[PDB]
Amino acid sequence: GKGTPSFGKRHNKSHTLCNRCGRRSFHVQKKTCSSCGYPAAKTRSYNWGAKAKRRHTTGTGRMRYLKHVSRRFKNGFQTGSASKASA
Amino acid sequence: AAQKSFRIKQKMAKAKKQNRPLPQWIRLRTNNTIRYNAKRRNWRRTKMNI
Amino acid sequence: AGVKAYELRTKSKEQLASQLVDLKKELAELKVQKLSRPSLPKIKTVRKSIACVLTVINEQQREAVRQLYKGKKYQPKDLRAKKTRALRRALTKFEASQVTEKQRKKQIAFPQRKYAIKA
Amino acid sequence: NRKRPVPKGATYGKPTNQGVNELKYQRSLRATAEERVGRRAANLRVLNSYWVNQDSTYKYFEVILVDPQHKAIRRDARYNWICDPVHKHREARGLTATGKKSRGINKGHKFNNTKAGRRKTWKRQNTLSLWRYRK
Amino acid sequence: EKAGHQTSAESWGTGRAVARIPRVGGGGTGRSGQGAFGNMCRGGRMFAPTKTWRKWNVKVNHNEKRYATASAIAATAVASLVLARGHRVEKIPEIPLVVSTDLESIQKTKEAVAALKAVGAHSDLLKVLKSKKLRAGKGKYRNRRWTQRRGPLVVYAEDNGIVKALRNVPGVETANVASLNLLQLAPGAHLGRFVIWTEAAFTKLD
Amino acid sequence: AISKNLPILKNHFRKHWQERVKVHFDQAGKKVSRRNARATRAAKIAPRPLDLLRPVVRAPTVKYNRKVRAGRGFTLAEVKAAGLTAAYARTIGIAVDHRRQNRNQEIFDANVQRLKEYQSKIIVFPRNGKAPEAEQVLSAAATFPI
Amino acid sequence: AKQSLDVSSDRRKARKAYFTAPSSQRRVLLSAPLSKELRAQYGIKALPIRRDDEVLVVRGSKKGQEGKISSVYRLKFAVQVDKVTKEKVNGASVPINLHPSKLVITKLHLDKDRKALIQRKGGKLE
RNA sequence: UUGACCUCAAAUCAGGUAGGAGUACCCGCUGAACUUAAGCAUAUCAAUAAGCGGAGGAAAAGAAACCAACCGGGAUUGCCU
RNA sequence: UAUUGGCGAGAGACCGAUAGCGAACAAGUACAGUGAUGGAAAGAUGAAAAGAACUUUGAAAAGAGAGUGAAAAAGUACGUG
RNA sequence: GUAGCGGUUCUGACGUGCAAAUCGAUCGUCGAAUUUGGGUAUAGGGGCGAAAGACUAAUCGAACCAUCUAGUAGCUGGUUC
RNA sequence: GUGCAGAUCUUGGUGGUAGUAGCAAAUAUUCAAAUGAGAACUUUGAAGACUGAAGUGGGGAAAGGUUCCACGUCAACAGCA
RNA sequence: AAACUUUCAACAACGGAUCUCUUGGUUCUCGCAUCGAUGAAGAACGCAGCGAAAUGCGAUACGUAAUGUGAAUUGCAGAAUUCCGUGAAUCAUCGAAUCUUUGAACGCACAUUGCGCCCCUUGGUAUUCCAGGGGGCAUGCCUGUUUGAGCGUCAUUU
Ligand SMILES: [Mg+2]
Ligand SMILES: [Mg+2]
Ligand SMILES: [Mg+2]
Ligand SMILES: [Mg+2]
Ligand SMILES: [Mg+2]
Ligand SMILES: [Mg+2]
Ligand SMILES: [Mg+2]
Ligand SMILES: [Mg+2]
Ligand SMILES: [Mg+2]
Ligand SMILES: [Mg+2]
Ligand SMILES: [Mg+2]
Ligand SMILES: [Mg+2]
Ligand SMILES: [Mg+2]
Ligand SMILES: [Mg+2]
Ligand SMILES: [Mg+2]
Ligand SMILES: [Mg+2]
Ligand SMILES: [Mg+2]
Ligand SMILES: [Mg+2]
Ligand SMILES: [Mg+2]
Ligand SMILES: [Mg+2]
Ligand SMILES: [Mg+2]
Ligand SMILES: [Mg+2]
Ligand SMILES: [Mg+2]
Ligand SMILES: [Mg+2]
Ligand SMILES: [Mg+2]
Ligand SMILES: [Mg+2]
Ligand SMILES: [Mg+2]
Ligand SMILES: [Mg+2]
Ligand SMILES: [Mg+2]
Ligand SMILES: [Mg+2]
Ligand SMILES: [Mg+2]
Ligand SMILES: [Mg+2]
Ligand SMILES: [Mg+2]
Ligand SMILES: [Mg+2]
Ligand SMILES: [Mg+2]
Ligand SMILES: [Mg+2]
Ligand SMILES: [Mg+2]
Ligand SMILES: [Mg+2]
Ligand SMILES: [Mg+2]
Ligand SMILES: [Mg+2]
Ligand SMILES: [Mg+2]
Ligand SMILES: [Mg+2]
Ligand SMILES: [Mg+2]
Ligand SMILES: [Mg+2]
Ligand SMILES: [Mg+2]
Ligand SMILES: [Mg+2]
Ligand SMILES: [Mg+2]
Ligand SMILES: [Mg+2]
Ligand SMILES: [Mg+2]
Ligand SMILES: [Mg+2]
Ligand SMILES: [Mg+2]
Ligand SMILES: [Mg+2]
Ligand SMILES: [Mg+2]
Ligand SMILES: [Mg+2]
Ligand SMILES: [Mg+2]
Ligand SMILES: [Mg+2]
Ligand SMILES: [Mg+2]
Ligand SMILES: [Mg+2]
Ligand SMILES: [Mg+2]
Ligand SMILES: [Mg+2]
Ligand SMILES: [Mg+2]
Ligand SMILES: [Mg+2]
Ligand SMILES: [Mg+2]
Ligand SMILES: [Mg+2]
Ligand SMILES: [Mg+2]
Ligand SMILES: [Mg+2]
Ligand SMILES: [Mg+2]
Ligand SMILES: [Mg+2]
Ligand SMILES: [Mg+2]
Ligand SMILES: [Mg+2]
Ligand SMILES: [Mg+2]
Ligand SMILES: [Mg+2]
Ligand SMILES: [Mg+2]
Ligand SMILES: [Mg+2]
Ligand SMILES: [Mg+2]
Ligand SMILES: [Mg+2]
Ligand SMILES: [Mg+2]
Ligand SMILES: [Mg+2]
Ligand SMILES: [Mg+2]
Ligand SMILES: [Mg+2]
Ligand SMILES: [Mg+2]
Ligand SMILES: [Mg+2]
Ligand SMILES: [Mg+2]
Ligand SMILES: [Mg+2]
Ligand SMILES: [Mg+2]
Ligand SMILES: [Mg+2]
Ligand SMILES: [Mg+2]
Ligand SMILES: [Mg+2]
Ligand SMILES: [Mg+2]
Ligand SMILES: [Mg+2]
Ligand SMILES: [Mg+2]
Ligand SMILES: [Mg+2]
Ligand SMILES: [Mg+2]
Ligand SMILES: [Mg+2]
Ligand SMILES: [Mg+2]
Ligand SMILES: [Mg+2]
Ligand SMILES: [Mg+2]
Ligand SMILES: [Mg+2]
Ligand SMILES: [Mg+2]
Ligand SMILES: [Mg+2]
Ligand SMILES: [Mg+2]
Ligand SMILES: [Mg+2]
Ligand SMILES: [Mg+2]
Ligand SMILES: [Mg+2]
Ligand SMILES: [Mg+2]
Ligand SMILES: [Mg+2]
Ligand SMILES: [Zn+2]
Repeated sequence: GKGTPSFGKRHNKSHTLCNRCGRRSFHVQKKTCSSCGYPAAKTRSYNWGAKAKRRHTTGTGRMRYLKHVSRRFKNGFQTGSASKASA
Repeated sequence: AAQKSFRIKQKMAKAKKQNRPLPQWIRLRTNNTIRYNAKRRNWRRTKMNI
Repeated sequence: AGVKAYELRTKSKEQLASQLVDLKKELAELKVQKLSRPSLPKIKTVRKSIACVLTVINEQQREAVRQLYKGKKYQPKDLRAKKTRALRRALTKFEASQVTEKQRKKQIAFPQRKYAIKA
Repeated sequence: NRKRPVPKGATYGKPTNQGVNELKYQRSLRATAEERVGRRAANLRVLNSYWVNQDSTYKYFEVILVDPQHKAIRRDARYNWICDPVHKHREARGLTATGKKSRGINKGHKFNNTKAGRRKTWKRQNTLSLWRYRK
Repeated sequence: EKAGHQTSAESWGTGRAVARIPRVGGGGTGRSGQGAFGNMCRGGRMFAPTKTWRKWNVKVNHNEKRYATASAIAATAVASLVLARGHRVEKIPEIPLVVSTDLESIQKTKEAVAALKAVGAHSDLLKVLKSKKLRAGKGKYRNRRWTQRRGPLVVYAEDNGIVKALRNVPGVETANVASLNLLQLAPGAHLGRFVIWTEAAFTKLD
Repeated sequence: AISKNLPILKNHFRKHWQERVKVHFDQAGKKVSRRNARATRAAKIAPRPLDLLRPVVRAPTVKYNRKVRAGRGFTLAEVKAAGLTAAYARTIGIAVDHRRQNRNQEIFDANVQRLKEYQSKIIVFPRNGKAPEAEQVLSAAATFPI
Repeated sequence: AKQSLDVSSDRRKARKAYFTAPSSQRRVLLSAPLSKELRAQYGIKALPIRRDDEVLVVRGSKKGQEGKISSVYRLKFAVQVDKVTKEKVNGASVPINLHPSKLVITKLHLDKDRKALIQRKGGKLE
């Protein structure tokens, strides 16, 4: 029984949660993320894997700092403060 | 698994929080579009992957 | 009611610090009420103000340092400008406006004259 | 020479591409020289390099670099050019001398195929351009 | 151009009692196993995807273009043609209608409009207005929502306020002589546009 | 795929050619994009006339040498012969070419003459600040036609 | 006809900016014309309605009726007049929603800034 | 014994720079086969896809170790041809 | 000179919810796979909830009256159907 | 000879199943070349194999994933008044 | 992107089959009371059995993640209830 | 003759065709040049008076400071001091901050909320141990400062 009997011992983790994409693709024995490649200094991606590339690019996320850079640019990286008028 | 690591508890602990029905007042906002909580999760129906 | 900034911005260094502990204890009690009451929105406009206070308490020691540093080379990275990581690199006007002496004399010699046509 | 890696010599596909051992590398060893120091000193910028000596196992080069953030370089408006960000790792794009050599970037007829930059001049001449008022 | 194909789906071969268009693989989601790529497949690429390089603009010989505007022009006399073209011009004096060069100087909408009515325009200016209907299409919702009829053309020789004075009375369009356009000279390839030629414009035609 | 009495055609569509199709839809856009950037170069550039002055030149090859043609620069003699120096002539709108040469005299006298005429028909303002508005004739190349 | 190059006649582009208009933009939109008397009283045709203004419904079923704006329900691009309210079947009374453009302003609620605006526009005031 | 020079080290030494992301376009490296040939090995697809290294608002090229062979032209780039 | 990326705009003889981007919706969601990856369905009461007080049968759901509405031949199963 | 491992025969049950390999009886072996947890190693022209082309996640005379790729098809099917 | 009957055509919806196949392994159930609109099936009392310590007992590892416990409760689900 | 089958019709069912919609998609064009060790893109967990989500935000958490606006927010509850005013707002703008755990990721690790070292400061009768607070410790390289090594090697001594 290659089949359901043997499925019944599928009880150990191949991967666990990637500490860098919290994705349960962190191969225990092999110690690297099948998705993003941590600990490698670079990030796994590949031009053939284009939709998956779309799943993760700048923009699928908070964009905590890049959000406002356009604004800041818009205004000439104003360093300073606004004064007043009235009304 | 009866002796967890804190990374699994904390993920469980959040996942329990998500397991409540729509607060019925939200059905009442102007333009309220949500009818039922469409993401509810059940322990013996979908496993959550550690 | 609540706390206000410019009224804070004129308290004493150690007075703000004081009122914070007030708000903090104040808050404390609200949270003991909230568990006995159904709704309790007072608890916002107070945890709001602890912020306000802290904003003022930090802005003041901060521009303290800003000035007692203002003027020299080397002040904390977190007071220098942010701009772009690459703007932070580009040459200053001085550096990017240097001219060769040999190039300078030449510029003084024959510069681009403002000419025009007709007669 | 360069030995196509290629496990056990295997290549899968056509006779022409079966070759493994008489292969050459279009970049000069002098270029591999700059390359590995340019990274070795990532903050410097490679200005140039000159061969100095060789045995039968090693060619030895002396690369020169220009710390583009040292104020004496940043002034001196003769080399400060290097400080622009448009020269980051100019060795890795083949913009040093031997870069402009191995890229065959010289005026002339013996150079048409590779003169404004082989890949660009290619794309060009294989780009099809239709106007609104076709001709 | 990359639509329909955002799949990675493959045939099933014959031998599974099911047809053999490519199919999405991997279960779990209903799209799983569905027709892919095909022109008849809900979701697939379309037969002969349209292309940018379709020929949109057309070349015309210059001298038969000129021919075309020429003939156009002559029809704008010929009160018969101009009658059949729309254009209520029974109540206009003679054809071609020519007005004195003063028209080219009229700064003010309400004025010119009224000067148009003096020289014969009225009933045709009413043609518009009485006709601005919704558009029957979907074009009705593609920046083409209303469909009115086409009013008179007033060919000024030089433009001293007049061109700004009519731009806003519905259906009235204006042109210099040394231009003269065929899309307006005969709208829809129907000859005989009610032109109101100012004097200076008349004499410059020759 | 050989039929009927047709010509043999050579149509090279065998690489992925659709990858590189240039439908100049911006043909008109690019006009304006130029047209403006010219009327703006004329503004910045004072009264100066938007192009340098160019010499005459005889065309090369058996084919074109019957005609004559706007050059690039004024040799070094043709500028000397008109009595100014290179380094200055270029600040006066004149393009000078060091790499040209002068083996023909009736073109030599030409350019020199043409050079003289350019200095007559212009004026140079002074270095100071007076800034006499003088309404830019826009094109040398039209004003001294070839 | 539009003559700038930064106004768009695009039905879609417009509809989208009305409905997703932020509050501070709907206030101006939610404008009402001044009353006939109220207009020569000021030399000004229209005004961004506000809460304590006073209004008369010149359109609608509730034509004729009048009263004071209980609330400008910006969320709702409506306004609610305290006096014009639908009495329900169980005797409760749900306010009806109104549109400033279908009202007319009878007595402004005046402020320092309210006044300012009247003057910004060229208005005289009593 | 004292002082140097050359050469190398070491400091949580004084101040700085590199990494990673994005990659539509740009400079490189490497590098297929399907396909076409009505077979296929050269050829073709293609100096293309995949892989790699490196930049910018463009890059790159650029003031000739060039085109010519004329009555000669005169940095580069792109268009029409 | 280049630009299927970025920031901001004006458009179209374009598609009109089995179409058009895979997504017009809490869509790269839910769900699948150990993994690389794969990846859906799904828009429309009415101008306004005025979303049906009350009456009665019923364990409830509901029904039958009533009621609201321009219309219940629109009853949160809601345009047409 | 139990349990453990095994899986011989009924060519028994089931053969839209309890089940994508199970159930019953009968059987091989049952103190070691025994069974087996966990950890760890070996990767696709590669691995492992007391050797069947077996096994390598229901996949094996060359895994699964994506891409080149709408591969080509002198053959089959359809081709809308 | 212009006409459909076909393409083991896509997607969606729907029939006849048919109130049919079936709901038959693991020895087995019965009497009352209480509750409740409603009780073969719940709760309690009573009886008859079963597993029979190689357990249908008492705990655990991996794995699941709140399934534990109380209170309320039956629209869906527990292939009669 | 029923029933049953069948056909057409009306009403009612199932289904969701059609029509009319469109804060979406598509393609075209114009303008423009700005991520990151001054910690980026991404991730994980949190945060509301009453949220699961989307959105947004970070223990100062649907937000703090500033500025412009000039009264809202709204599903309910709410303060009520906010309405001729340094002032409402789930408003706009944005120049000041806050910014958990991480991530190139930087004291060492990590399937661990695991384990060091230094400075300051506070308590515990403590330079040594324990506990709380603050602040710190990756690598390659460039310029310099210091401290070194080498009969590599120049001179100076007695
Ligand atoms: Mg390894
Ligand atoms: Mg690391
Ligand atoms: Mg981030
Ligand atoms: Mg700034
Ligand atoms: Mg004011
Ligand atoms: Mg355990
Ligand atoms: Mg929704
Ligand atoms: Mg700095
Ligand atoms: Mg920065
Ligand atoms: Mg070539
Ligand atoms: Mg295949
Ligand atoms: Mg069949
Ligand atoms: Mg499609
Ligand atoms: Mg008027
Ligand atoms: Mg009208
Ligand atoms: Mg019509
Ligand atoms: Mg239309
Ligand atoms: Mg129609
Ligand atoms: Mg024949
Ligand atoms: Mg071609
Ligand atoms: Mg490409
Ligand atoms: Mg283009
Ligand atoms: Mg020019
Ligand atoms: Mg020469
Ligand atoms: Mg001056
Ligand atoms: Mg204006
Ligand atoms: Mg106004
Ligand atoms: Mg509102
Ligand atoms: Mg309204
Ligand atoms: Mg240091
Ligand atoms: Mg990089
Ligand atoms: Mg090669
Ligand atoms: Mg190969
Ligand atoms: Mg092909
Ligand atoms: Mg072939
Ligand atoms: Mg063939
Ligand atoms: Mg073959
Ligand atoms: Mg070949
Ligand atoms: Mg090749
Ligand atoms: Mg070749
Ligand atoms: Mg590539
Ligand atoms: Mg940049
Ligand atoms: Mg440019
Ligand atoms: Mg350059
Ligand atoms: Mg030279
Ligand atoms: Mg040339
Ligand atoms: Mg439709
Ligand atoms: Mg769709
Ligand atoms: Mg269609
Ligand atoms: Mg879809
Ligand atoms: Mg919508
Ligand atoms: Mg519907
Ligand atoms: Mg009823
Ligand atoms: Mg009706
Ligand atoms: Mg209806
Ligand atoms: Mg109802
Ligand atoms: Mg509708
Ligand atoms: Mg057994
Ligand atoms: Mg058996
Ligand atoms: Mg059998
Ligand atoms: Mg049977
Ligand atoms: Mg036996
Ligand atoms: Mg082999
Ligand atoms: Mg192979
Ligand atoms: Mg191999
Ligand atoms: Mg065999
Ligand atoms: Mg399988
Ligand atoms: Mg197998
Ligand atoms: Mg293989
Ligand atoms: Mg597998
Ligand atoms: Mg095909
Ligand atoms: Mg044949
Ligand atoms: Mg069709
Ligand atoms: Mg059809
Ligand atoms: Mg059929
Ligand atoms: Mg059909
Ligand atoms: Mg047919
Ligand atoms: Mg179906
Ligand atoms: Mg039945
Ligand atoms: Mg039966
Ligand atoms: Mg059976
Ligand atoms: Mg029973
Ligand atoms: Mg009992
Ligand atoms: Mg017994
Ligand atoms: Mg017994
Ligand atoms: Mg026993
Ligand atoms: Mg237990
Ligand atoms: Mg469990
Ligand atoms: Mg229980
Ligand atoms: Mg029930
Ligand atoms: Mg269940
Ligand atoms: Mg049941
Ligand atoms: Mg019929
Ligand atoms: Mg509508
Ligand atoms: Mg559009
Ligand atoms: Mg990323
Ligand atoms: Mg803090
Ligand atoms: Mg919200
Ligand atoms: Mg203020
Ligand atoms: Mg806001
Ligand atoms: Mg580390
Ligand atoms: Mg830690
Ligand atoms: Mg350890
Ligand atoms: Mg610490
Ligand atoms: Mg040093
Ligand atoms: Mg030293
Ligand atoms: Zn990862």
